[PDB]
Amino acid sequence: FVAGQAGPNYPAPVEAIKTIQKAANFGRDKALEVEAAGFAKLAKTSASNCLIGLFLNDQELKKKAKVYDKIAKDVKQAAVLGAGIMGGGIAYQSASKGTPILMKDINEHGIEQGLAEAAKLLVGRVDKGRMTPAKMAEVLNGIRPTLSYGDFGNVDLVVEAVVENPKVKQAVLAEVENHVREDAILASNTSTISISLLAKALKRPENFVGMHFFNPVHMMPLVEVIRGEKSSDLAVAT
Amino acid sequence: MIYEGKAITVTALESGIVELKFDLKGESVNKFNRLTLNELRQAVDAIKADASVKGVIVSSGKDVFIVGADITEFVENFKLPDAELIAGNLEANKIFSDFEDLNVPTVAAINGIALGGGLEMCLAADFRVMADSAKIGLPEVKLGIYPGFGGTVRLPRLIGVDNAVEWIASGKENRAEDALKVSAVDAVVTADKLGAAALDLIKRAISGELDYKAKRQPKLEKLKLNAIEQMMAFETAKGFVAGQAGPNYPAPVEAIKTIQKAANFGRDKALEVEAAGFAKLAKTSASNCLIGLFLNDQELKKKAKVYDKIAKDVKQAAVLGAGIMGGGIAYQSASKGTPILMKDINEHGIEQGLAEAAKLLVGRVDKGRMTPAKMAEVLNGIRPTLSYGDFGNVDLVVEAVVENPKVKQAVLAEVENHVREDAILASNTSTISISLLAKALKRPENFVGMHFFNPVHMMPLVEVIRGEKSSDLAVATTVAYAKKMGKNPIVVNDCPGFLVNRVLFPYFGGFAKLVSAGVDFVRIDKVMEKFGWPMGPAYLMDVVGIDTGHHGRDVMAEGFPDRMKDDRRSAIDALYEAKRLGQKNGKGFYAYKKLVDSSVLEVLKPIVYEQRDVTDEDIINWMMIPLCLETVRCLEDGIVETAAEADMGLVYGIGFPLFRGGALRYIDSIGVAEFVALADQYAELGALYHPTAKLREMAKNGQSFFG
Ligand SMILES: CC(=O)SCCNC(=O)CCNC(=O)[C@H](O)C(C)(C)COP(=O)(O)OP(=O)(O)OC[C@H]1O[C@@H](n2cnc3c(N)ncnc32)[C@H](O)[C@@H]1OP(=O)(O)O
Ligand SMILES: NC(=O)c1ccc[n+]([C@@H]2O[C@H](COP(=O)([O-])OP(=O)(O)OC[C@H]3O[C@@H](n4cnc5c(N)ncnc54)[C@H](O)[C@@H]3O)[C@@H](O)[C@H]2O)c1
Ligand SMILES: NC(=O)c1ccc[n+]([C@@H]2O[C@H](COP(=O)([O-])OP(=O)(O)OC[C@H]3O[C@@H](n4cnc5c(N)ncnc54)[C@H](O)[C@@H]3O)[C@@H](O)[C@H]2O)c1
Ligand SMILES: [Zn+2]
Repeated sequence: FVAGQAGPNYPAPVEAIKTIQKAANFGRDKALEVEAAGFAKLAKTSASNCLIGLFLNDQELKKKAKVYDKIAKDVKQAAVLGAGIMGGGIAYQSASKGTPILMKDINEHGIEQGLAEAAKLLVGRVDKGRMTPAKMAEVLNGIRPTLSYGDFGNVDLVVEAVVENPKVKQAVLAEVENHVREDAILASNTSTISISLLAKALKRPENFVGMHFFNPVHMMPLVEVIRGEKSSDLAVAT
Repeated sequence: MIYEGKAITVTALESGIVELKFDLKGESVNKFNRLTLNELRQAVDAIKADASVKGVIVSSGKDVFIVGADITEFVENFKLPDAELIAGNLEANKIFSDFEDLNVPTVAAINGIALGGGLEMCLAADFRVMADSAKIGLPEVKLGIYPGFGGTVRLPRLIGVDNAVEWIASGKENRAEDALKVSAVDAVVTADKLGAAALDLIKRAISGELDYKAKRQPKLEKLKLNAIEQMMAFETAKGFVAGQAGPNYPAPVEAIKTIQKAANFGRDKALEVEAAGFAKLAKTSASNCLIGLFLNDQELKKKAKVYDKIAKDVKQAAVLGAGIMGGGIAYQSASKGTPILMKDINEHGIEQGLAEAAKLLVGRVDKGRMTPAKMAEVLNGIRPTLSYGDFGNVDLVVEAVVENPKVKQAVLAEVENHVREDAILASNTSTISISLLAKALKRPENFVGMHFFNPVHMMPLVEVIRGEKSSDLAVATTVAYAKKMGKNPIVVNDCPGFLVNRVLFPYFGGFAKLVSAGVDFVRIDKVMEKFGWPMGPAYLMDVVGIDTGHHGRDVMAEGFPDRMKDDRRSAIDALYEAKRLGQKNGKGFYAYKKLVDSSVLEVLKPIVYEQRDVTDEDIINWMMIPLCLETVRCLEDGIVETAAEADMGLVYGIGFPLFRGGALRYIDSIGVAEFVALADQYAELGALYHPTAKLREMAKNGQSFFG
């Protein structure tokens, strides 16, 4: 079982079993020997000191994280532009993690797509006992559809997920900037367009940064925070 | 063809099999009227006489199999003398019984709905194949009667005693799935392969494969249950049903006694026990009273189609203010497939709405009654907001702001500048005049009233208050939208208290005078509950909350001084001033969950003027007389168009006892004339008990409301 799921590249799991399989008729002491026997071997393997390397990296990431939170302004009200594929995802994630978010779009059909995926996921969870119907309520209620900018009055950060079009994004971002606080951060989930380029269309580029998510937004652990040429340390920390 | 009627055609098929199809020419359904029966009689005689027939199939050429007969004919039949009615049903049953005795395998091809007689017809045949979408049930008890065409005879011998009682006492429609699980139907198929399944089964029955003679036998002999098991199964059925149906509804229980008696008889004798009670019930005051409710419904639907002619459907609704009423209207709208915006001023408000929306939806799925996915559609339908950016395409806006003339007049006036000029604006107000709030708008033609009752997800009524400037369209759209929210709307011209509330206060006044006359209120409602009301007058005062009843009073006073204004302090003032707000405050007439505490006797002491003794019947009159009279006034003044409307306005909103038909039909029951007289005996109580001039008149011309 283990081997068929862990993979040939990870010895630890399987070796743990062999260690137990071996000292299956021994007392404490003898059993301990079989333990250190393999423990010593593993500690030297290329897999071990490599994974241990991942953790050592994590430590740096968290070390460099505390420095960010020093000036990072927490987000109590987020907003995403454009539902559907990326929209429903960012919206889902945001709400699923206790952060209300507006799902703005142009046509009702768009928002329908977003609200659709939001369901499937939340549904599938509770459908698997992994989630509580009540919790699912908190999530769905967190997501708030819209086609206007009336409620953007107190949005702290806006993640633009419009179509991959320099012309279009430059207009959207420029428009939204006139419906939020002047200290509100604006993000761009763009993947092929230069953030530093999209930032010249705005009036307050200091607050414009890039927030790149990977499809599907609810499966990929990375989120590239693209720091534009004018992106302030705070605009990024947030 | 073997036979060709106007409702039944016996066409011959292969292998000597024959198909008897119900296709009533000219109508849209199938029902057992005089013709239908008389023809089936002939149809059978044709088959029975045709020595070539080897198999019979019973089909339907309509969307439904066979539904119930026109409620009209019912009224007629139950008017006939007992000996005639029974003699009429005996002949009708023989038609079926004969078809049941055919020396040929018979199969009922249930394609669609089969209610009452429609189902009773199938129960006659040997086997039965039903479509997966079809439904079958015995909705007799809803008319104050029970299966009359051998229903209470065959069903118990087919699906079992416990199930037969569970099916009849409830009159619920049963789906295909559960229909086969209890063996009411032998096989289930799809609409397209139904005809095939039937034809196939028959052949097997004819071939001797299936012992059709042995399958029929069961419903020709006594029940299978033991002697102990009968008593066990029956005495419990009686105890259960009665403990839930109530003493006022005989049908349910009588259905059981009918089965309990013919528990050792064959078909014929069992049929007798059936008609025996059926004849009695048809004559009870409950029957022709419930049947009256249905007759009223018919009018409501006839006046409904006229509304839909010009009513603009609502694809995008909007409610102002979340919380209690907000979360409800929002819940309902979305729960019935109609998106709605939940606008408010502060995030906390919307937090309230979204909260209740959960509890409900949650509780539903939490008991398998709802699908998590379904709950998703609902929640996503509700869309919170604090601005008017998305109101650009809202068709109807229901304002549920605070009960404040000043406030509503500002809100409504504001919203009107954020919606289409052909968008209807409603007001869930309860104490403020719609015609008054309409003067604040710029397009009052589109402003109407849409009154919901708390809780918005439990009350079936929705008063559509037509302001003085409300256009027929502005109203038609409202009604349609109310009907689509699974509610039963009733148009009521603007007036203090509208219909329901306006009629409920006099009822409360009669309650005030009783208590102020040294009458134990605990004894009062214990009588009104015995009468038919869900909750007694006292207990109700707690439910609504004295704090509310006090306000509601002052409003009606200014509305109708000539009779709704009292100079003495009622038991209300006592409880109100004593700060006993009711069930919501834990203390009111009762203590809260429903308990009696002597600490109240003291508070009401100052109100008890005379220690006037009174009988149980008088009590009922001190209450019902005012209510009925006021119900009439609302009709006379034109507050409500028809009698059926003003009567249903209670059955739905006030919870008027069903077996009594309604406030108005209660008069027609006692006697318009005898009512006036009875009302005069209490004339000394107040202008509230003074019959109207128009009443005394029709009371003399032998006229009657529904008569
Ligand atoms: C004072 C103020 O300011 S106002 C505050 C108002 N609050 C209140 O009045 C208190 C709340 N009241 C209640 O909760 C009451 O119990 C109410 C309102 C729910 C009572 O309503 P009901 O009488 O249940 O309405 P109901 O659904 O029975 O209507 C009759 C329907 O039931 C059907 N029916 C009758 N008997 C049966 C039966 N045995 N089985 C199934 N259906 C039946 C009828 O055929 C009819 O259907 P139809 O209209 O299609 O023909
Ligand atoms: N290939 C992928 O799936 C993928 C992977 C990574 C990143 N991305 C990024 O996702 C973004 C594209 O998102 P998508 O997958 O939903 O594209 P899409 O074409 O599937 O959907 C576009 C959505 O944006 C809405 N929209 C368009 N113009 C708008 C406007 N002015 N205001 C508001 N809403 C508007 C549309 O109505 C629609 O709902 C791009 O930035 C792209 O780089 C996509
Ligand atoms: N007693 C009852 O429970 C009852 C019974 C029947 C009908 N009603 C009717 O219901 C209405 C009252 O509703 P309620 O019970 O929710 O009152 P409530 O006091 O419980 O709640 C008021 C809600 O309205 C919101 N609100 C206030 N001003 C607003 C504005 N300008 N715009 C948007 N939202 C605003 C508040 O934020 C809050 O969410 C009245 O018209 C009343 O006649 C009440
Ligand atoms: Zn007072």
